Amino acid sequence: PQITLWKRPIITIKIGGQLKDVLMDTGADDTVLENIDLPGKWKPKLIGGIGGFVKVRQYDHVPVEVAGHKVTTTVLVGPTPVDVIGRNLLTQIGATLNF
Amino acid sequence: PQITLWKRPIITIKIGGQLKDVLMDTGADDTVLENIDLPGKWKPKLIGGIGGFVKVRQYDHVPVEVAGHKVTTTVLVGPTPVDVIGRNLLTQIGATLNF
Ligand SMILES: CC(C)CN(C[C@@H](O)[C@H](Cc1ccccc1)NC(=O)O[C@H]1CCOC1)S(=O)(=O)c1ccc(N)cc1
Repeated sequence: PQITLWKRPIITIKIGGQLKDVLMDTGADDTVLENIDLPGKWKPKLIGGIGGFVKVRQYDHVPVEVAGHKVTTTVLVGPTPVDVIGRNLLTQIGATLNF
Repeated sequence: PQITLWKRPIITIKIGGQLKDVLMDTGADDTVLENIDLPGKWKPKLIGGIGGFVKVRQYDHVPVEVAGHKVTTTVLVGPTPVDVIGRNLLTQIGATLNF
């Protein structure tokens, strides 16, 4: 699809078997959600946001389905006001910003 | 133009007689810039992100030029570590996401 930006660009994806509404965020290097149930171990990651740097959990090789594509990707879990999918995943689905 | 997202989409904008490099950010509701002195009255606003709330000044009808288009736009000014243009300005220049 070609999405205009008058509204927030929210899509529904599947992650670790659960449907989650996520904001498509070109200004985010990474994909981060608050308090989703993902199995297995993780490693600490420090990410920078507008308010400073925040520690999150990093989960690798997570199966996700986005706009019809089934991929595995890195997913961060931590105290974000918005669940976002960032360029790491947007690149996996071939997304572009056009103007 | 069509921009893939493997790189951060950084464009220059002219504003307040200066040239600034800004991230084209579909995740930001509104443009926010750190180091800039804009003239006239403004209203205080809080914006929410990773790392909590950030206090900004909202300036309205600011002349800017971006991607070759001159418009007036809302600009938030406050201590972001990364300057971004948000959906308010991306819509003024007809930017879309495509996947
Ligand atoms: C939905 C969110 C997170 C909104 N922000 C936009 C995001 O694009 C934000 C842009 C940014 C990049 C680098 C450092 C600082 C900020 N990236 C971000 O946090 O990336 C993290 C999360 C995962 O990857 C890394 S915002 O900056 O809080 C914001 C909020 C309101 C306005 N009007 C403008 C900006």
